[PDB]
Amino acid sequence: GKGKPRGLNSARKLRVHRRNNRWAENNYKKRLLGTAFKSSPFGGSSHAKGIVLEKLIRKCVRVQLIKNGKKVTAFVPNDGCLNFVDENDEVLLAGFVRFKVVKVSGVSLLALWKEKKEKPR
Amino acid sequence: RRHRWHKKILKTNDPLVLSLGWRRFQTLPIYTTTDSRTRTRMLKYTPEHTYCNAAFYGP
Amino acid sequence: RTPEDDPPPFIVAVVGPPGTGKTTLIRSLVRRMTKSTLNDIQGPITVVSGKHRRLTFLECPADDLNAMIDIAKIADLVLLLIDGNFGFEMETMEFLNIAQHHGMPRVLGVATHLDLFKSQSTLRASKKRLKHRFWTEVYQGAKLFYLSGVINGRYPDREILNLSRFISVMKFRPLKW
Amino acid sequence: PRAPRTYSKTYSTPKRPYESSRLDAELKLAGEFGLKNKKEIYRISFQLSKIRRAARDLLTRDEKDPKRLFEGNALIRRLVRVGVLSEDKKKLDYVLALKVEDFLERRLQTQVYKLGLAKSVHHARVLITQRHIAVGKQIVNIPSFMVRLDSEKHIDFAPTSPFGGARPGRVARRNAARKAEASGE
Amino acid sequence: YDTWYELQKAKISKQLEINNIEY
Amino acid sequence: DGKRAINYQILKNKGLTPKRNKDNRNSRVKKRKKYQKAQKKLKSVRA
Amino acid sequence: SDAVTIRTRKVISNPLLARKQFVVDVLHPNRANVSKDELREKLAEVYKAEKDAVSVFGFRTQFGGGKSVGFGLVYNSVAEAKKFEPTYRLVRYGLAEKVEKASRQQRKQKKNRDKKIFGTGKRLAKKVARRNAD
RNA sequence: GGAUAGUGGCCUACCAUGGUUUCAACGGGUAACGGGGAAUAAGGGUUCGAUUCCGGAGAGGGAGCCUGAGAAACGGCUACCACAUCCAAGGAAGGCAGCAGGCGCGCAAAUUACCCAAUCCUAAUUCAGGGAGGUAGUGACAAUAAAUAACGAUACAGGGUCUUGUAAUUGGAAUGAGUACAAUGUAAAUACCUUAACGAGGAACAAUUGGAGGGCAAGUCUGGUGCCAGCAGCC
Ligand SMILES: Nc1nc2c(ncn2[C@@H]2O[C@H](COP(=O)(O)OP(=O)(O)OP(=O)(O)O)[C@@H](O)[C@H]2O)c(=O)[nH]1
Ligand SMILES: [Mg+2]
Repeated sequence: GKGKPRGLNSARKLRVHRRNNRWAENNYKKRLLGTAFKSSPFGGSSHAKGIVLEKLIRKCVRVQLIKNGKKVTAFVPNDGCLNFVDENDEVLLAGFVRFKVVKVSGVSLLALWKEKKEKPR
Repeated sequence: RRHRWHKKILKTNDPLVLSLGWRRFQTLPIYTTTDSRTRTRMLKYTPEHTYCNAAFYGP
Repeated sequence: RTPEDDPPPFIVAVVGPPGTGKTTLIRSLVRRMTKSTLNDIQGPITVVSGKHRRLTFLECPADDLNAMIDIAKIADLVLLLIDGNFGFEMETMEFLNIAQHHGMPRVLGVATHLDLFKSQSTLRASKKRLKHRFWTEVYQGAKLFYLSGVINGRYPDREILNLSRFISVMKFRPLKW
Repeated sequence: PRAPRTYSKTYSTPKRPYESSRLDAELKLAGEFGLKNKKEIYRISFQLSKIRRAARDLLTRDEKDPKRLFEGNALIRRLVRVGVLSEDKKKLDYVLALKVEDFLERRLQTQVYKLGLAKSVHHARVLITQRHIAVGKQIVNIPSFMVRLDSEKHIDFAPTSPFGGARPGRVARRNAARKAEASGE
Repeated sequence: YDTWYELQKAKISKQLEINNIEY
Repeated sequence: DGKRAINYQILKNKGLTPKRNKDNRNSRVKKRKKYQKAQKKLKSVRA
Repeated sequence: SDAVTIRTRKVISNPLLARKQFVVDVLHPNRANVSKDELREKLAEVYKAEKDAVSVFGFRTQFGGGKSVGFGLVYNSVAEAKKFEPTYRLVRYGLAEKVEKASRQQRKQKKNRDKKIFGTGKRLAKKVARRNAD
């Protein structure tokens, strides 16, 4: 009836056929080869360290990543905290302009916006 | 900015003993805000929780 | 921009409130690293540790803010000492803010006057509170030393040994300035 | 290098948290029974779901099965002894039709409020929390005690707990001292 | 090399050691 | 004494947090008055 | 502190160590606690016990106060009360003096220092004395 | 036949040409120690399992050996490779994937603590030893229960003669977070349980983290800013 065999002694054909066919699935291949994280902007990471290269539209900045060397745009929440990053600052970025600024100079931006901490220079 | 643990705000044309570089000296800064990137509005006081620009004479 | 042949001695500045006992701390450190008790300490004093290291200790004038700011600008290692029974004071906070703004050196906390506590519960709770306030001001997980007594004009040998051991293996950061 | 001690989670955060019907239903539950937060409702729902799963698994089994008889009799006896099931409702079809309000009614807060001497569920909560309740002769201060059916008549004040006599508390002593040293002379 | 930070640190180190060896 | 003691503002370190009510500390009282406003509304509409 | 009630349950006679083992529970409705020396004195006057041969060692006060349950035991002819008891409980009752030693680090370091010599070491002592003296 | 504690191509001399495989031999990869188990499911499956128990292997990498019933042992020995300590320059000594602890980035994370009291192990052995193990200390791993208030009187707003809210209004009760004689606890302690005394009106004994048209909840709320060859012209 259907394409698949239906014998009692035909488990080998079904198992071999499934093993052959699972390779044509994108998730299976990218999870067995370990290359599924190159489509992400960060690579395999969840946060990326970067250098504050220029102050850009008005809220965002232009930050060069330290790992691969390419330069992206970064979102700085609470627009006044735009002035905390100055030049060549060491920042830690998370995805949101698809990026955002989380940890500037080791400390977090929420500890500076609420004046909990101060930036080590 | 006014430091978050300093009780009172600063005032324009008042002495401030500031350390910069290797030097430590007393100046008479003037605190200005911007008129939305058009001119330099002269501020008579220091804002409580935001940043203001300041011009002062020194090395 | 540091020399490889003969590096200069690292500067260890001790900073705290006036009556909290920094002279006893530098005295005990010098005695443990030289087996020679020295009295009437004034100015920077140079000691040699290991086969390559040298440390020049300097005591901060507690009341003045001027030389205090200069010390925070200059020092590479800062032993910041806090009275355990009293708590944090304004001089500690001011020095921490000056050091943070001018380029943060390696800060190492030490707490004294811990024999004045009459109960272990208060002592443990106060140690936890001071450690967490230090972890707020300095990086989290930073370890600080607890000093018991001054029984012979100097601190117990084990804590001084751990102070000497930690600063005999530590490395420093290239500051921009 | 020792034996692991067993532990389990007692609650479960719902997948559909802030839908309006369950939201104001649990608001009514926490308001009428004086619950502190929503973890009480989730914990009672977790217990009810465990009991429902046990009752369903037992009801799929055949009649006069010794497994079904033993575990059903044990579960029904336990819920009768707690006070949830009525004395004329000893069937599995009736424990599949239970509700969380039966378990919320049985707790010590309501069971001291419903017997008087508390006048509100929150005064009862404060009275329990402030170390006053004597179940049997043992001091209880836990508001989720789930009073047993046989122990429902022994709830009273402590030999401690100055509402049952025995040397009134600290602020009464403060008031007596103030009225003696200032109003007295 | 492998990382941009590593190659910039290597550049700083190699100009430092050329300066040292001409010293 | 001459020892400059610590300040409450710089010790607990809660800066720029919004000022919340006394009733936000305890969830029981907040849910009490929430249910009380709800039953007041129910009594007002079911007359 | 009106009165204390002392009840000894689960009494098992143990002629293996020549004693009697029981779980004491005390009703002390007001005072604070058991006062284990006072409780030991009254438990001594209970049977016929000659107080130094009585040992009560486990105690826990029930939540809410008033009731305290512990485990204790009574010997006879106090000689084997000294023979069969642990040392720390003998010291706790005043029947022995706490011996003073060094800490474990000092003892282990002394053992490792004495591990490095062969014989009494008087020969090495005389040898190093004549070597470093002249 | 040798060797083995012993079987055996384990090895040796001789003689045959055999042995495995499309039911996948063989080679390669594995960020592959295996199992008990863990999670998600209604079931089938899918994924994880270095890690409290059982088995195996290793003690920086090869190789060999002594002793002994038992080791190819590394807190035993010998040599080679790579690191690396001491000095008088001839020589000696080394192995934290044991417990602490340090380095490995200039961006960071438990105590170089106490004790054999418990559980057991070892010996010539009731007695000594045990960083095995236990105790306490330490970043909210995970998990359980639970404080931060309860009852009133007065004036307005109500539902409208009995039921509630608001208040820089007020009255007395109750209590633990802490402090602390004592006692318990414990090898000695800390802590818990108990408790003489102190300890609450701004309960200052001062709860947080987010979000608001939606989705699967809660704004047809307010002010300010950049620009306009749009109307008026400095509102
Ligand atoms: N109880 C107690 N006393 C201490 C401790 N440390 C230091 N002291 C005492 O505090 C006193 C004051 O410290 P000083 O020796 O004068 O050192 P200092 O901090 O430089 O003070 P000044 O010399 O006046 O600037 C000493 O004499 C010590 O006896 C401690 O840890 N516990
Ligand atoms: Mg001094």
